[PDB]
Amino acid sequence: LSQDFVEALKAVVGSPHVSTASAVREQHGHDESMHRCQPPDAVVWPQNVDQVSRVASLCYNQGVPIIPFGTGTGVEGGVCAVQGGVCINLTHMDQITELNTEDFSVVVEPGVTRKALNTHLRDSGLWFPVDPGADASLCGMAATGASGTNAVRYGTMRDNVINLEVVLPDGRLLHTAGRGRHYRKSAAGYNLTGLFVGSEGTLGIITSTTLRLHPAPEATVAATCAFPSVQAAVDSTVQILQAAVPVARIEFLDDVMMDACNRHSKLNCPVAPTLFLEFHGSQQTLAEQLQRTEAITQDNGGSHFSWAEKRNELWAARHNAWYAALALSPGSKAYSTDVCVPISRLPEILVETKEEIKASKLTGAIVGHVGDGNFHCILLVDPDDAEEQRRVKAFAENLGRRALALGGTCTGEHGIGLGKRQLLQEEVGPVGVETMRQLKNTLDPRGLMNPGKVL
Ligand SMILES: Cc1cc2nc3c(=O)[nH]c(=O)nc-3n(C[C@H](O)[C@H](O)[C@H](O)COP(=O)(O)OP(=O)(O)OC[C@H]3O[C@@H](n4cnc5c(N)ncnc54)[C@H](O)[C@@H]3O)c2cc1C
Ligand SMILES: [Mn+2]
Repeated sequence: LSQDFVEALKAVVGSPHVSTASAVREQHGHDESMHRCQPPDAVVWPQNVDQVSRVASLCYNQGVPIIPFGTGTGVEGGVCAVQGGVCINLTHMDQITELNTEDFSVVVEPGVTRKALNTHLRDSGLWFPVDPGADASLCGMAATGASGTNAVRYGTMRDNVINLEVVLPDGRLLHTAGRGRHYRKSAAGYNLTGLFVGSEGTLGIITSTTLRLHPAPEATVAATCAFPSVQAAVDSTVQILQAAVPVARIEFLDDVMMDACNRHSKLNCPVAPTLFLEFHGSQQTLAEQLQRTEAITQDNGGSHFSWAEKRNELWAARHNAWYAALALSPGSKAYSTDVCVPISRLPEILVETKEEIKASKLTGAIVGHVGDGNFHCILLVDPDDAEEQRRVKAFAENLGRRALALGGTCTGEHGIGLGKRQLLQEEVGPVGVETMRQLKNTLDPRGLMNPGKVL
């Protein structure tokens, strides 16, 4: 990366906001995944959208790759600079604007995390529900198409993103649904917002997201329920969904995951396949939901439900399951699967995944959003054991292909990044791949928008 180019970057954002130091680049060369990569050639912190546009235009016209960087909590290598280039850390743009409580909407810049937003919203009676376990950038969550434990009731990022401000690869500024617009539905033209949700930084740089807010629940009840088997817990889940109980959260942990969370969070749940449950409503609706849900879990051998402060500990332990799993083997890294299947096929593939983890030498914990037909196998890898990393990636791809055989998808929320590009080709086929690539090419003709990811 030439000195003239670095000085041009500094002329846009200011000398303090450009770094070519090795340690700073290495800190921005990875996410929470096991993926490695060479670091970016520079890290740049634009201070406003005009600067984002000018940095993008400078890189694009000079043939320098651009890697958008939020909070670096992704798990598929999205920020790994496989082709070098400029890592654009967007988190100094950290303002909440256009809070429209009467319309249930708000606009956030990339430095705003969900934590920050919901702190800003207490006493409003509103909240933002999509809850990845990590303290992630909300714009990064829009970029990855994130979901979380609340999605079964309150939707994913795709359901809750109403508008996006995007700096396109050559610097142009796009408001996907129109500048300042927010509304419940539209048929006006082609929906551009949905194209950029889940684009992972390969189609442009999200510099603000317009989010749907939700009313806080009247009352909340959380519980855990222990089961004799994985089959029993997942059958209960499928039957709760088929009975149309509007559960707020329904999270599965196998016995391995439960034990790991116990050890990492000082929970003391019985070590067993377990559902973490949460219910929202009035006292009347809560009592109705509880007895219909307890009736189903009892059918499948579930324990009597183990009912402010304790639920916060419950869901904090769940949100930290990724780290609880890593703590089972200190020094290891992790790779998560993320298949999502038609719900009636979820018992088969979870039970099969449990059996396959047992029959293998790998350490795996099972957790996730089974209300969506989605789950994670968190597989531990020794960073220096090349045999084990080979066997983990083979395990992940076999699981992904089993989900595709069942009519499902290889990723419910994490994205493709570096890890699932072959699975994506199988999932959507040659015409799906070419169509996605044609969309990538019209927005990023020179292929400099986070190269090597997704496609
Ligand atoms: C403990 C833990 C729990 C997690 N739980 C969940 C979960 O329940 N659900 C879930 O969906 N994910 C989960 N994640 C994954 C991760 O938090 C999400 O994928 C999150 O959306 C990533 O946001 P980020 O800003 O940290 O991403 P980064 O790692 O910074 O970037 C991710 C990708 O998006 C791109 N990108 C980032 N910001 C922008 C932007 N502003 N514009 C354009 N492209 C951008 C990057 O180029 C990259 O390709 C978890 C991660 C951890 C560590
Ligand atoms: Mn998840």
